[PDB]
Amino acid sequence: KVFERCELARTLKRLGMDGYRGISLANWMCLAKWESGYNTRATNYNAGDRSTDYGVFQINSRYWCNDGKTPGAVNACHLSCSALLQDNIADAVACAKRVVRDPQGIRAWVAWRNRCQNRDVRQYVQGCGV
Ligand code: NA
Repeated sequence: KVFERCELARTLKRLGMDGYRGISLANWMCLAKWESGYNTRATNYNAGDRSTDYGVFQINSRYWCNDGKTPGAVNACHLSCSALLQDNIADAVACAKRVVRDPQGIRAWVAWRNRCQNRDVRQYVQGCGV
């Protein structure tokens, strides 16, 4: 499913992402935007290390979900990577919450540093009523 901007914003709020571990909703929106373009079925194979990024937040199979084909991988979210490709983003959110409970927080995603950190991210949630 390709979410509309404000549709996703309101969905994330309902799922308790606003301010989760100090991360504002606009930051999560900035992250989803750059990681997948708000697309839940987005996948990206990293030929360099044999891992794959899954879903709206592009969560990596090496540590977060299990896809069976990633060498020496772990499954911290305790989910099949397929759960991160559903239209219902509940599981992806629960896993994103797990990721940020690690010390790096939102910084775990390199894209967030590149496109969101120290930027005016208000644009991602404006007019959405959140
Ligand atoms: Na994993």
